[PDB]
Amino acid sequence: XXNXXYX
Ligand SMILES: *[C@@H]1O[C@H](CO)[C@@H](O)[C@H](O)[C@H]1O[C@H]1C[C@](C)(N)[C@H](O)[C@H](C)O1
Ligand SMILES: [Zn+2]
Repeated sequence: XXNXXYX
């Protein structure tokens, strides 16, 4: 990944 969140 590499992006973040949270969903
Ligand atoms: C998510 O990123 C922030 C910014 O670098 C960190 O401070 C944080 O500790 C990090 O969360 C960890 C723990 C978690 C939420 N269980 C996940 O594994 C994420 C990817 O990494
Ligand atoms: Zn991931």
